[PDB]
Amino acid sequence: VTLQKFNGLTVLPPLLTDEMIAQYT
Amino acid sequence: KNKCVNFNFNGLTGTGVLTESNKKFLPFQQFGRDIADTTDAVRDPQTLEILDITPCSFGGVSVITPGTNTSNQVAVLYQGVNCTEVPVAYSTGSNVFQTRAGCLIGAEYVNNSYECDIPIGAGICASYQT
Amino acid sequence: QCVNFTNRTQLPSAYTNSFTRGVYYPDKVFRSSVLHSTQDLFLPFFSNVTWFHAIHVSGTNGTKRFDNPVLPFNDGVYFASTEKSNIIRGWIFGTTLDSKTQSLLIVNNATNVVIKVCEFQFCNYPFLGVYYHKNNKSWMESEFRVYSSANNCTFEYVSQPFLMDLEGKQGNFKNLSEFVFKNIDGYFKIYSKHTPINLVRDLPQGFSALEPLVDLPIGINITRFQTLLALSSSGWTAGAAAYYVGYLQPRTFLLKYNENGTITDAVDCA
Amino acid sequence: SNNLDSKVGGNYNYLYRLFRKSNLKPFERDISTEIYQAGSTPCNGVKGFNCYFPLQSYGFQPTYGVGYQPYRVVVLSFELLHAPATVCGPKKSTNLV
Amino acid sequence: VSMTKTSVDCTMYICGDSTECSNLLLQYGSFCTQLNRALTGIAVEQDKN
Amino acid sequence: LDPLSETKCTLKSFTVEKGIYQTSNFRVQPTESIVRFPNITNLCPFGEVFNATRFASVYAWNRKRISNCVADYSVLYNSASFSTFKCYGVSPTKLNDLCFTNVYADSFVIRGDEVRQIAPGQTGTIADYNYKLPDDFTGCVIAWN
Ligand SMILES: *[C@@H]1O[C@H](CO)[C@@H](O[C@@H]2O[C@H](CO)[C@@H](O[C@H]3O[C@H](CO)[C@@H](O)[C@H](O)[C@@H]3O)[C@H](O)[C@H]2NC(C)=O)[C@H](O)[C@H]1NC(C)=O
Ligand SMILES: *[C@@H]1O[C@H](CO)[C@@H](O[C@@H]2O[C@H](CO)[C@@H](O)[C@H](O)[C@H]2NC(C)=O)[C@H](O)[C@H]1NC(C)=O
Ligand SMILES: *[C@@H]1O[C@H](CO)[C@@H](O[C@@H]2O[C@H](CO)[C@@H](O)[C@H](O)[C@H]2NC(C)=O)[C@H](O)[C@H]1NC(C)=O
Ligand SMILES: *[C@@H]1O[C@H](CO)[C@@H](O[C@@H]2O[C@H](CO)[C@@H](O)[C@H](O)[C@H]2NC(C)=O)[C@H](O)[C@H]1NC(C)=O
Ligand SMILES: *[C@@H]1O[C@H](CO)[C@@H](O[C@@H]2O[C@H](CO)[C@@H](O)[C@H](O)[C@H]2NC(C)=O)[C@H](O)[C@H]1NC(C)=O
Ligand SMILES: *[C@@H]1O[C@H](CO)[C@@H](O[C@@H]2O[C@H](CO)[C@@H](O)[C@H](O)[C@H]2NC(C)=O)[C@H](O)[C@H]1NC(C)=O
Ligand SMILES: *[C@@H]1O[C@H](CO)[C@@H](O)[C@H](O)[C@H]1NC(C)=O
Ligand SMILES: *[C@@H]1O[C@H](CO)[C@@H](O)[C@H](O)[C@H]1NC(C)=O
Ligand SMILES: *[C@@H]1O[C@H](CO)[C@@H](O)[C@H](O)[C@H]1NC(C)=O
Ligand SMILES: *[C@@H]1O[C@H](CO)[C@@H](O)[C@H](O)[C@H]1NC(C)=O
Ligand SMILES: *[C@@H]1O[C@H](CO)[C@@H](O)[C@H](O)[C@H]1NC(C)=O
Ligand SMILES: *[C@@H]1O[C@H](CO)[C@@H](O)[C@H](O)[C@H]1NC(C)=O
Repeated sequence: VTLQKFNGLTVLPPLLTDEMIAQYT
Repeated sequence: KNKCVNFNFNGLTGTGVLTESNKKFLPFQQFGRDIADTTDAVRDPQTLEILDITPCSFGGVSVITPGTNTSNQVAVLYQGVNCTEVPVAYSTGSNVFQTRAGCLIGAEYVNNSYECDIPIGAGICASYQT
Repeated sequence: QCVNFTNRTQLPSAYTNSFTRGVYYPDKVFRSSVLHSTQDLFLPFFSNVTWFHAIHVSGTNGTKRFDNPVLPFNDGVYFASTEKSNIIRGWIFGTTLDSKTQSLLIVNNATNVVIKVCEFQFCNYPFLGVYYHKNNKSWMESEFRVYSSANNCTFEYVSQPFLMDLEGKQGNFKNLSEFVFKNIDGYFKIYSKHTPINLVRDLPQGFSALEPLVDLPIGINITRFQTLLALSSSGWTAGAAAYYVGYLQPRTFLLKYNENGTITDAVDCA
Repeated sequence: SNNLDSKVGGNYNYLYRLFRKSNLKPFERDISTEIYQAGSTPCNGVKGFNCYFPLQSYGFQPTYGVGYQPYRVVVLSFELLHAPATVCGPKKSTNLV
Repeated sequence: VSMTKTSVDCTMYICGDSTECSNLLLQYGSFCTQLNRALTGIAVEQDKN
Repeated sequence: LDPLSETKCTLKSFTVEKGIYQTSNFRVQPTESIVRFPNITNLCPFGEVFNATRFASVYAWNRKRISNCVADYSVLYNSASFSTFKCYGVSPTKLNDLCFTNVYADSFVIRGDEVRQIAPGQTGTIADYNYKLPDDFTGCVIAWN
């Protein structure tokens, strides 16, 4: 996989990190 | 430079943190625009150098609360906001913490991983304990 | 200094494809690693541009054929020349071109560019010319036959000076030079290029853009235009050069700006 | 009101303002005669070069053309339906059921 | 499984740096909060999913 | 009053259940205005106008058309060198901030008891027989002993 601010647009973080997802996995 | 201000360049009015750019523009240009087709840089027209127009910081204000039925004590999150900026606004501080989410105020960071209670984001949670 | 020549030097022209030449920077705005689409007057891709070829005088001692017609100017013009010896030295643009009304004079003399907008009585076959090498080891403009009147000049600009001179050689046709001319609500704009080449015949296939050069608020109604070749009432010599002309259309162009913010490829969406 | 206030020589009793630091606000009044400075110099007291008396009068004469004549004005301002009343138009009350 | 959370300042989008636009947006009342509830609702289920 | 009050108001409830809640956006305020324009390259040539070594007779009165230039009146209205300066259609204070399409500076000598005749809508031998301003004249007349 290969993948605003000043208009009031915000990309909020997930509660689980990609590391925590790796731990559950 | 590096301050929040109401700029006007050649009639281009707006608001930003002006900053010195490491972009280089060809001599016929006065502006630069980002992916979003929005202005992000400008040339100082008396003394030709490129300035980045970073927007002045902003964010959602999230309040962290137990029940009122437990306590009047509350803690505040400034989402996306670097703690260094927050004293512009509780700016007395004493308990403050900068995280992947933003800045958290009035809560105590503890190394002990408890189970999550109130979700903050980016692996952080907050809760009320001795 | 405004006498003409009786012999009708007007004769030929040829057809060729502007493959992907005549793209120009549409605005003064940096963008990079990005594709952007805009709608403006552009020279359409592969379109049938006219070549004003000068034919070699095989049977005769000199330039019997030597044309510079009045050409229309609608949606603006792309003008490009293959031109050793600096033979193209300006252009006239306007409506009546005959002192009844105003017109635009653009020139590049031995010393400076001049741009002036007047009720000109322009010479029927307007031109410039030079004394070459004369003892001084210096080349010196003497001939300036372009109008017999310039009654009302509302705009005037002259450049800072320079010393114009042909120096440095390689044997092939070595330079492609390009210009785009537009009038937009009385703002008259120029975008241009000099790029080196090595080719025998046709307008070179390839990709390069024209940067904006100058913009003048001349206000007038250009409907047609003419160039200005170079060489005291008869007897003369003129050197070899050729040029191309085409007329823009309002079209949507996709443009590829590289990391350096330079137009590196384009698509004519039509 | 040419026939009520106007005089053949000019009823100069009526005054308007010509200069001010700023536009006055809605329904604002300004009881003043303090001198305007139109040059970058200060100008104290009554008058001087590039100083102005901030009021000017009207020569209301009937020999002037219409519009150069005096127009008396009343503006009725009032506020409605968002509070208890204190003024009503000539409608009658009926009974109540 | 999830998607990017987003949150939008409806005032900053339509009226960023303007009281004059703000006082006209004030004529419309709830719609910016109704959008903010809609977006916030989505963002919470990205933790839930 | 405090974040707790802000949540009570946001939920419209005097008592509030446990969790995290959204409230009005923080946004940094701009510490000043700032104004950046390319260096004033040149001016309209007023030294050849007001300061000319000679002015036309009003019988032959001169008209200097002007363009490609910046119209700075700072060394102009704001100078005591003139005993008169009346604009007939702008505040003289506005001439730096209000622009113009095309410009025509008329220059000449008259008698001082004739300077009044250079107003628009005028008569007397100057306003009858050599120079006249129109009845919608929007320009600006500067005159001095
Ligand atoms: C070099 O040689 C050329 C050809 O030999 C010569 O061009 C010829 O010049 C003569 C005189 O100007 C022309 O004579 C005719 O001119 C017009 C028609 O063009 C008529 O009105 C005249 O009555 C007369 O018939 C020739 O027509 C012209 N040749 C062509 C076809 O253009 C050059 O003048 C010579 N140059 C030098 C420097 O010697
Ligand atoms: C704009 O004006 C400034 C002066 O007002 C010029 O910059 C000066 O350049 C010299 C030579 O390096 C310095 O010693 C001065 O300190 C500079 N002045 C300032 C205010 O920084 C500048 O050259 C002018 N613009 C152009 C295009 O020439
Ligand atoms: C919060 O903002 C400050 C700057 O205002 C950032 O601090 C910099 O951190 C880097 C990385 O260690 C250092 O190279 C700089 O020297 C620091 N500058 C200062 C002035 O302290 C900080 O990184 C920011 N935090 C986030 C998460 O963006
Ligand atoms: C090239 O054209 C320019 C413009 O006509 C000539 O410049 C003028 O030269 C005379 C004589 O020195 C001066 O009095 C003028 O003031 C110049 N005009 C300007 C606007 O500078 C120039 O002489 C021409 N060059 C040649 C070699 O003919
Ligand atoms: C530019 O000059 C021409 C010629 O002097 C002016 O044309 C004259 O205009 C007046 C007024 O319409 C007529 O009475 C003359 O008969 C015209 N003569 C000619 C030869 O055209 C023209 O008006 C001038 N334009 C400007 C803006 O000054
Ligand atoms: C954009 O232009 C720059 C400058 O011409 C190019 O960077 C140069 O690349 C060469 C080859 O590696 C170096 O010798 C130069 O020193 C570089 N210049 C600088 C200022 O570092 C760059 O390659 C160009 N990019 C593209 C995509 O054409
Ligand atoms: C709320 O707290 C009060 C004391 O402040 C207590 O009387 C009540 O039982 C509590 N109710 C709940 C549901 O927590
Ligand atoms: C918690 O542990 C970290 C290292 O993981 C250390 O940097 C930090 O000082 C510790 N905090 C306390 C309160 O001991
Ligand atoms: C160019 O256009 C004309 C029609 O206007 C046509 O006769 C001619 O064959 C075309 N040829 C080229 C090469 O463009
Ligand atoms: C050489 O230049 C001078 C002026 O610099 C000129 O007077 C003279 O005529 C020139 N000589 C020739 C042969 O062109
Ligand atoms: C330019 O041409 C148009 C169409 O004829 C006309 O409306 C306009 O007034 C002309 N302007 C000038 C300066 O002649
Ligand atoms: C005009 O220039 C002279 C010097 O040449 C100066 O003394 C005078 O004050 C100037 N006047 C104005 C109105 O600028």
